[PDB]
Amino acid sequence: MNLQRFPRYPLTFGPTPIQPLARLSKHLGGKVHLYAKREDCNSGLAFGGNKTRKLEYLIPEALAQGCDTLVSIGGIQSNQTRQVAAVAAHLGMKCVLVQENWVNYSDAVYDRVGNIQMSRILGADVRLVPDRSWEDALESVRAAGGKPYAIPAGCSDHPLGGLGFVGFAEEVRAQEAELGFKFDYVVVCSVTGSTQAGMVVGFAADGRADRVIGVDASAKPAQTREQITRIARQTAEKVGLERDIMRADVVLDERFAGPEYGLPNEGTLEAIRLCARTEGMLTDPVYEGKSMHGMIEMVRNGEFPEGSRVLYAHLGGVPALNGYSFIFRDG
Amino acid sequence: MNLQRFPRYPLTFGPTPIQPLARLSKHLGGKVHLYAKREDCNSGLAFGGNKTRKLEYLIPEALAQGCDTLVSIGGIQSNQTRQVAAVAAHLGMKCVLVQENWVNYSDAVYDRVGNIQMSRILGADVRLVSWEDALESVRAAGGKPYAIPAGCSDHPLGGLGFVGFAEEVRAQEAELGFKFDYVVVCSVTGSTQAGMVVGFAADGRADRVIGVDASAKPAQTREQITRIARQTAEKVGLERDIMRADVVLDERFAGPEYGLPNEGTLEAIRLCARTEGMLTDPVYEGKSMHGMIEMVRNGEFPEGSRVLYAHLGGVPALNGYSFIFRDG
Amino acid sequence: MNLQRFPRYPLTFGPTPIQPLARLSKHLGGKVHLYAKREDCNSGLAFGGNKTRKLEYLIPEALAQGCDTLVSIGGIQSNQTRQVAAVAAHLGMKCVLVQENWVNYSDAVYDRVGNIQMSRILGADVRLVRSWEDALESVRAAGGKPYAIPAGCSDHPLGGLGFVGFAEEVRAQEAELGFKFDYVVVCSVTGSTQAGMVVGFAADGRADRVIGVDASAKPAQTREQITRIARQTAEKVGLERDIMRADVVLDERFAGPEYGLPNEGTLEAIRLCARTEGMLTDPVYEGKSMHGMIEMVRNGEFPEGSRVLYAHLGGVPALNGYSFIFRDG
Amino acid sequence: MNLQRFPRYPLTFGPTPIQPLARLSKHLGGKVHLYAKREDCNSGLAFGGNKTRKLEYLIPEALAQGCDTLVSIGGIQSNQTRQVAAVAAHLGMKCVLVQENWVNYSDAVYDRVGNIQMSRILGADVRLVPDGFDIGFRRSWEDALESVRAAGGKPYAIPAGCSDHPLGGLGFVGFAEEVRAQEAELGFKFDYVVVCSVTGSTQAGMVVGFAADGRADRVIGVDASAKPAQTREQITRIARQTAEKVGLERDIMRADVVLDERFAGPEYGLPNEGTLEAIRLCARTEGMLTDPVYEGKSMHGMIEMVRNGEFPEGSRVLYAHLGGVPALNGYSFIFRDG
Ligand SMILES: *Cc1c(COP(=O)(O)O)cnc(C)c1O
Ligand SMILES: *Cc1c(COP(=O)(O)O)cnc(C)c1O
Ligand SMILES: *Cc1c(COP(=O)(O)O)cnc(C)c1O
Ligand SMILES: *Cc1c(COP(=O)(O)O)cnc(C)c1O
Repeated sequence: MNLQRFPRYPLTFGPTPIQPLARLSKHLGGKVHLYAKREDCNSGLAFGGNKTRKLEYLIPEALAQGCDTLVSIGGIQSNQTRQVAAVAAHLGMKCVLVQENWVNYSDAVYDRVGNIQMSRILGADVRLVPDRSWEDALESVRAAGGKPYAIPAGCSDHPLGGLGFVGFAEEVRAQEAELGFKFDYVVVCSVTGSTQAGMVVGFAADGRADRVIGVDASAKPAQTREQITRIARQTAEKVGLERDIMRADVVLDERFAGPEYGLPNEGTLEAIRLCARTEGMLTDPVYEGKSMHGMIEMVRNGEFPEGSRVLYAHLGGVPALNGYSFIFRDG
Repeated sequence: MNLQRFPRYPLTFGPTPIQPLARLSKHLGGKVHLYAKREDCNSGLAFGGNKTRKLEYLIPEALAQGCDTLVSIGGIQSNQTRQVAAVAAHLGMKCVLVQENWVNYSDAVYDRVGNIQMSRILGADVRLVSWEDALESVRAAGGKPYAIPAGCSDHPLGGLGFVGFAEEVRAQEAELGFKFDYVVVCSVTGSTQAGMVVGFAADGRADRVIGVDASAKPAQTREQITRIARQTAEKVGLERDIMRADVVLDERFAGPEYGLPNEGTLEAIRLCARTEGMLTDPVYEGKSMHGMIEMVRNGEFPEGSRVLYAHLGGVPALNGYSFIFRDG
Repeated sequence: MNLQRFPRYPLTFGPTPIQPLARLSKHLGGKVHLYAKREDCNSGLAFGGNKTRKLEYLIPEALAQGCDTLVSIGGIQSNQTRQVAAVAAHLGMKCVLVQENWVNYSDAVYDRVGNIQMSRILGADVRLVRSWEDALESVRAAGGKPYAIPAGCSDHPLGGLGFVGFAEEVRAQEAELGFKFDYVVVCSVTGSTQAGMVVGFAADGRADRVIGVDASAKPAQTREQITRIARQTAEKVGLERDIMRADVVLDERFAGPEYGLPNEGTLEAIRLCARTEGMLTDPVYEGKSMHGMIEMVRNGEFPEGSRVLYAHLGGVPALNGYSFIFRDG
Repeated sequence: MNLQRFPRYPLTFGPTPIQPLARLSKHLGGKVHLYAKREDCNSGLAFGGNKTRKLEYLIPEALAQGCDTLVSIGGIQSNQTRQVAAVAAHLGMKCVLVQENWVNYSDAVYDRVGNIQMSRILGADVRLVPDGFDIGFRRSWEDALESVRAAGGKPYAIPAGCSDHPLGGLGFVGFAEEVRAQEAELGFKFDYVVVCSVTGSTQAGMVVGFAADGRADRVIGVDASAKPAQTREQITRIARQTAEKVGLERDIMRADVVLDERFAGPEYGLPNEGTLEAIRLCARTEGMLTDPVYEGKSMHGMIEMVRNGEFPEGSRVLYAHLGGVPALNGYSFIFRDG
C-alpha cells in the first residue's frame, strides 16, 4: 500500500508511545501481557486524542479547498467536536459545532464542563439543538461569507477519515521492530468506526486485520460493524491494500457496550477504577472505560492465549469524566 | 554544577516539546517571538504537568527509604495532589492527600470534578479539611509515609526537577540553533522557578527567568523561591551565590487572590486558546499567560526577543470554574 | 370512629386551604371541576408537607417516652427526612437521618441541593450509606434515646392518623363550602397518606373515591401497604367496618419508569399545571399524581359535573435535583 | 390614611401568621422576645413571599388596563421575578423576565436551580444575558417592553422588586394594618420590627403603615444592598410618595427611616460568616430557614442587636420573614456540611 500518497498536516507531537501495563497484567494473573499506545497524549491541542490523528489527513484538503471554517458535530460531551475546535483555533479557522443530545443522561453541568467547556473557550460557535441543524450550520457559514469544511461524526464517514489509523498500524510495526516482537492483538473502542477501520486496513497489510479486536461502545453493533466494514474497504482501496477486507476481518465484540451509548454499566466503572489504581492511567465512562472493561474481561476469561501481547489503544476521552461527577464522588 | 549525582525516576515520556506560538505572536504585533515548552503534556499519568517533572527526583528517595505511601497536600483543585495520586498508583504505593479550602471560591461541584475527581478515581485517600496528623496517620496504621510538601517545593530535592529543565532547554536551543532570551513561568510554592533560576544561572541567564506570581502574596513566594534556589544551587554545586537580582517575580497579574482570576486572566485564557488551540487555567497558567501577553503588549520585551513560555499544566481545574465560561 | 382519642402536636398553621383550579379545569374541557388542598403550604417548618401532618400524631409519643433524638430515613431527596429534621430543630431534639440512594439517578448536585441541603442546615446528622438499626443503636450507645420514624412515617402505629384527620378536615370544609367533593387524588408511595384518607373517608362511605396514584413503580407492594396500614388504622380509631381491599383504589398507569424518575407525561403535567395555575409539582411525586388527574379528566374517566380534590402533598424542593431536565423550562 | 381606597387582588392565603421564636429568644438570653410574621408562607404560587403581597395592589391596575403580559426584572436568583412568573401564570397572562447576573458570584448551577428554575417551569420567557452584556447599560428593560408590543401584546411594567412603582408601597402599608389587628389579640404592641431592605418599598410601606400610629422609627430596616445610602434614600422617597398616596396626614421625617448598615457585607448577594452563623442558629433553634442573600442578613441583624443589648430588656421584636429561601440552592457548596 501507499498512505504516503496523501499529505499529512502535523497536529500531533509525533508517534505515540507504547507502555506496558505490568501492574494490571500481573493483577489479572500474569498470563497475558497488556500494553497501551497513548493516542490520548498525542497532542498539545486541548488534550487531542484519536480524532486528532484522523484530522491530520483531512486538514490538507480543507486548506487546499480554501475553506475558512471547520464544521462538525456530536453529543454534548463529544471528544470529536472539542478536537475540531482546538485544531481550528490552531489553524486560524472559525469553527461551528452542532451538539446534539445523544445520551439519556441529565447531569446538572453536563453541558458546562469537560469537552464542551473547552470548545467554547477555544472560541467555537457551539450550537445546542433545542430541547437540520447540520445543514443550517453549513449554510450559516456560507451566508456569512465563509467556506465550511464539513467534518462528519467522528470524522469517520468521510473519504479521508480512515487514513489516520492506517498510519497507526504503520507506527506499531516500526515500534515492534525496536521491541523485537509483534503484538498478538489490538483492543480498540469503536463507535463511528473509522479508527478501527484504519487499523483493519493497516494491519491487513501484514495479515493481522482480524487481530484488531474492536469493542463496541455504540450499543448498536450492527450499524457500527457495518460502518467499520464499509469505511475499511473504502480506505483499503484509497491506499492500495494488496488484499481485500473480508467480513471476518472486522471483529467487533458487543458485550461491553451496555446499557446505552454514553452510559457506563458497573463493569465499566470497575475497569476504570482497576486500571486507574494499578497504572495511573485514566479511562472514561463513555468510550475507553468500555474497551478497557472488555480487555480485562477477555484476559479474565482466558480468551487471550497465555503469553499473548495485547496492545490497548487509548483513544482519549478522559475530560468527559467531568460530566459524571456523582458516580465518582467517593472515587 | 552536577545534577547527574541525583537519580531520576522516569515518570515522563521524555524531554518536553517546544512549540512556536506564531499566531499569538503575530496577533500581538510580530515584534516578539513567543514559544511554549509543554510541561503540561509530559506524562501519561493523569495529564502530569510541572509537578511530575519534580517528582522524578523525589521518588528514588521514597523508594530508597522503603516507603509504602505517598503523602501530600494542596487546595481542593490542586494539580500537585492529583499528580501524586497518579505517580503513587503507578508505583504501586498508597496515597493520602490533604485537600484544604485554599480558595475563597464557591462552586457547586468544586470538590467533585477536575483534579480532585481524578485523585479519587486513582485510588487516593482524599481528606478534606493538618499535614502532621496525616503523616502520623499512616505511621499509626503501620505504613511508611513519604512526606511531600505543597508543590514538592520546600524539600531538599524539590528543586532538582527544574534544574533539569534548564539543562533540557540548553540542548534544545543547540538543536534549534538559537537561544531563548527569556522564559516566563508561573510561581506559587517556588521550586519550579527556583530550579529554573539555578539551572539558568549556570549560563548567566538566571535574571532572564521571568516568574509571574499567582499566589497574591508576592513577598512570601519571592522569599521562598530565593531560599529554595539557594539550597538547590548548593545541592548541585552551582559555583556562585543566588542574589536577589537572579530572582525576578512580577506581581502585577496575581489578582485578586490565589485561585481567583481577574478579567485579564480570563481574556488571556481566551486569546491564547483561540489563537493557538492551547488551553490555560484560571488559577495558574492563565495568569502567567496574561503576564506574558501584557509584557509583549507594553513592549517590555526588546524587539526581536524569543520568549519561552513554560506551560506547567493545570487545565483540568477549568472544570471547577464552569459558570464563568458558560458562554465562552 | 374516634380520632380525638389521640393527641396531636401542632406543627402546622392549622387546616390547609382548598383552592379551585379554574384555569386547569377550563383548559381540559370544563367538564370536571378541579380543586387542590394545599398540604404543601401547611407549615413554617422548612416548607412542610404531608409528612408534617403525619408527624403531629407521632411527636406526642416521642415526648411522652422522653426521647431526645428523632431518627428517620429516606432517599437522597427525601421530603420526609427534611420535615423530620425541621420538626426536630423546632422541638429542641437531635436528628439522625439515614439517607439512601433509592433512585437510579446521578445528578452532580443531587446530594447538595433541595431537601438534603435543608436537613444539613437544620442541624440534622445526615448519614449517606444494618444501616437503620445501626443508626438507632448509635443514638443509644451515644447516651441518647432515639424515637424511630420509619420511611414516610408510614409503617408506624401512629402513622395513619394524620390523614384520618385530613378527612375530618375536608368534611368540615365541605360544610363551609356547601358542597362535597366526589373524588380525591393523592400520590402514594409508602402508604399511610392514602390509608389515613381511606379510613377517614370510609367514615362517610367515600374511601373508594380516594384515587391513589402510584409513584413507586412497584404498585403491588404499595397497594398492599396502603391496605395493611389502613386496616391497622381503621382499627386503631375504631372504625365500625373492616377495611376491604376494594376500599383501596390505586392507579398504576403514571408511576413510570421508576421511582424517582419522571416520564415525558410527568414533565408535561408539571408544566401544564404550573403554567395554568402557578402551582408547582415535582418529578418524583406530585407531578405523577397530577399527571394522573389530568389524564383521567382528559380521558373522561371522571363523570361530568364531578368535583375532584387534588391533595398536593409537597415535594417541590426536589425540583433542584433535576435541573438539567428543566434548563429551558 | 385610607388604604381601602385601592383595590387588592387576592394572591395570598389571607393575613400571615405570627409565631414566637421562643427557642432562639431563650438561647440569646431570654431578655428580648423575638417573634416572626411569615410573609414567606403567604401564598400557594411558587412559595410566594413579600413581593407577592406587593403584587396584590399592582394587578388590579394591570387588569384594568387590559394588559396581557407581565414584564419584570432582577438578578439570576431574584425572588421577585419568580413571584411575577407564578402570578402571571395564575392569572392567564404571559410573562417576560429580563435577567442578568447582578452578583459577583458564579456557582455552577446558579442559573438553573432555585428561583430561575421555577420561573422557567412556570412558563415565563426568561431573558438571561451573558456576562458583559449589561441590561442596565443597553436598556434591555425597555426593549423587552417593546418586544411584547411589537409581538401584539400589551405589557404591564413591573420595576425591580415592585418598589419604584406608584403602587409598590401599598402592600406593606396593609402589613402594618394586619399587625395592629393581630396586636389587638395579643393584647400588646411590638416594640420593634426587623425587616430586610434592598429595593425599599417593603420597609417603605411599613414606615407609612406604622407612621399612622407613631412607630415608623420602630421599623428597623437591615440593609442587604451593601449600598446603604442609595437604599436609605429609596425607602424615604417611596415612603413619602406612598404616604401621600394613602392620605397619611404626616410628613415622613428623615428620622422615621431606620436602616442599619452593619450586616449587609461584603456585597449584595454574598453572605458573610455572620450571615451563615445566623442562618444556622435560627434554623437549628426554630426549624425556620432563611437565605444567604436577604433574610439571613436581617436575621444576623436581629440576633446581633439582641446579643449586643441594643434592645431594651423585656422588648418584643417582630421579625418579618420576607421569603427568599429557594435561593439557597444556588449556594450549595457553602452548606455542603450544613
Ligand atoms: C470517537 C472516540 C472513540 C470511537 O472512535 P470511532 O472512530 O468513532 O469508532 C473511542 N474513544 C474515544 C475517546 C473517542 O473520542
Ligand atoms: C503548582 C503549579 C504552579 C506553580 O508552581 P510552583 O513550583 O509551586 O511555584 C503553576 N502552574 C500549575 C498548573 C501548577 O500546578
Ligand atoms: C411521601 C410523599 C408522597 C407519598 O406519600 P406516602 O404516605 O408515602 O404514600 C407523595 N408526595 C410527596 C411530596 C411525599 O413527600
Ligand atoms: C425583595 C426581597 C427583600 C427586600 O425587599 P425590598 O422591598 O426590595 O427592600 C428581602 N427579602 C426577600 C426574600 C426579598 O425577595
